Amino acid sequence: WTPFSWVEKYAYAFSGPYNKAEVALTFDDGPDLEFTPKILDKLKQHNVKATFFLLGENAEKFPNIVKRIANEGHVIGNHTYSHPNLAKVNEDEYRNQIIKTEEILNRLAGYAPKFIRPPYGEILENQLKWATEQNFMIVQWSVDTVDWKGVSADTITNNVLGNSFPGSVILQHSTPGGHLQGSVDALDKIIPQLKTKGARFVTLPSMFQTSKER
Ligand SMILES: O=C(NO)c1ccc(-c2cccc3ccccc23)cc1
Ligand SMILES: [Cl-]
Ligand code: NA
Ligand code: NA
Ligand code: NA
Ligand code: NA
Ligand code: NA
Ligand code: NA
Ligand code: NA
Repeated sequence: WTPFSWVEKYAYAFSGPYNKAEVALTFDDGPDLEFTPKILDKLKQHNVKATFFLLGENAEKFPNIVKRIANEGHVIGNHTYSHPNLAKVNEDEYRNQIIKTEEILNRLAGYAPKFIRPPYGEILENQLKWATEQNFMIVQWSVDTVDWKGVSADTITNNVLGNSFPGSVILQHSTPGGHLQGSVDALDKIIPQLKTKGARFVTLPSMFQTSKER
C-alpha cells in the first residue's frame, strides 16, 4: 500500500492543481430517491456543478435520476456495482464490477464514465494498473465530511472550511437510507463561504483537464 508513489505511476490522484482557485464537490452511493434530488436542487440554486460516483445496483432501480444528473450538466462517475471491498476481490470480480457498472451508466447517461472511485478508498496496484491501461482515472478525496456518521450541517461546514485548499476534492454521500440531512443543508453554508474566499466549483474532468468519457 503506497498511495503516494502511485500518483506518479498511474492515473490516480487525491486532489487537483494547486495553482487554480478551484475545488470539486463529489457525491457517492447514489442515485437514491430522497437525497440525490435535494442535492441536485441545492446545486441548482448555487450555480454549481458536481461529480456523482454512482453505484451500478442503484442506477438500475432509479434510471431516471441517473438521467436527471447528466441532463443538468453534472458528471457521472463509476462507483462499482454492489460496493465491495475491492482489496478483497480477485481481478475478474474487480473487472466485473467495473465493466458491468459502465454498461449500465453508458445506457442511461449516454457515455462510459472515465472516472472511478473505489469504495472505502481500497484498491490494489494491479487493479489500478488495469484501469490506467483501460483509459480510466481513479480519484479519491482530500476533504472528508464524514457525513455518514449523521453529523450536523454546522459540524460539516467547519470541517470543510477548515481543511479546504485550492484543488481540494470533497467527499459527500447520497446513500439510500442514510443519515444525510445535515450533509444536504451544509451545501447552503459550504458553497457561499468558499466563494467568499475566491474558490470556484468545477467537475473532475475540468479539474484534471481530461474528458468525462472513456
Ligand atoms: O465512498 C464511500 N462509500 O461509498 C466511502 C466510505 C467510507 C469512507 C471513509 C470515511 C471515513 C474514514 C475513512 C478512512 C479510510 C477510507 C475511507 C474512509 C470514504 C468513502
Ligand atoms: Cl481526454
Ligand atoms: Na491509497
Ligand atoms: Na494530492
Ligand atoms: Na492538490
Ligand atoms: Na418518492
Ligand atoms: Na480486459
Ligand atoms: Na492548495
Ligand atoms: Na485539499
